[PDB]
Amino acid sequence: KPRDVQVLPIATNTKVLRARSWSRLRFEIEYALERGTTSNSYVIEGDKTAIIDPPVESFMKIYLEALQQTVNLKKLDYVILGHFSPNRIPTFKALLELAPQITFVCSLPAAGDLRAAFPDDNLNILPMRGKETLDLGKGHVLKFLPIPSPRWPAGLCTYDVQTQILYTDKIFGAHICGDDVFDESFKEDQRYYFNCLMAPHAIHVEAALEKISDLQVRLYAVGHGPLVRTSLIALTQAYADWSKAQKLEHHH
Ligand SMILES: [Cl-]
Repeated sequence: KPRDVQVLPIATNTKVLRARSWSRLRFEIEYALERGTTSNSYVIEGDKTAIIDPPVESFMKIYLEALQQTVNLKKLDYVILGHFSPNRIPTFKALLELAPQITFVCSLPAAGDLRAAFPDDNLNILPMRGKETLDLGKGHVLKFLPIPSPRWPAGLCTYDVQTQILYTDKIFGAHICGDDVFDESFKEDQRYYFNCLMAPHAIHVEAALEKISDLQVRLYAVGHGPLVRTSLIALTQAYADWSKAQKLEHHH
């Protein structure tokens, strides 16, 4: 099948765009189960509009086409980044051209990287250190929880108090492409994902879990795979169990 974008309302004023691929994006171990992947981006429309996590260059064209069909790019206020990677730069560059008014919202360690990627541009950047919130209006107050780790110094979770959705980007996902938007049995895929991408940073995973533990969450709006709804509590417990196990191995 060809790559496409799946768009669906998920909450009040909230939609997901899942850019889908039935084959690996890279020749790397995280795709080695050969089940494809999705890259998930989100749109919250309050008084102000924010997008969360625009995908890599590979999905850029179909992403922007779908986004243009969903929102008026001249009405776009914020682009929130769950982390920073150079393979997203071309997507940011296209967004900037189409919506020159946008403000980038990121964890502090990403701010420098952004400005360097657009050196002869004057970027609007709003770094979030964890104290300040961002009000989109209509109740959509965003809380920011930086989860810096050696792998993702600018790792950031975002929580919408109105919908109780936590945007977790790399945390809690799975590399699997299917028709189902929401999470059942891709437990194997979530576990493999943890082992590929989370396990080497187990003490930081634990720190992240502690940070989010006081939140009332109805959905993990993850960066890859099905959105974690009903399996949220069980997956969170699994991440905790898998993390303490890894710590045993790490020591030897
Ligand atoms: Cl990062």
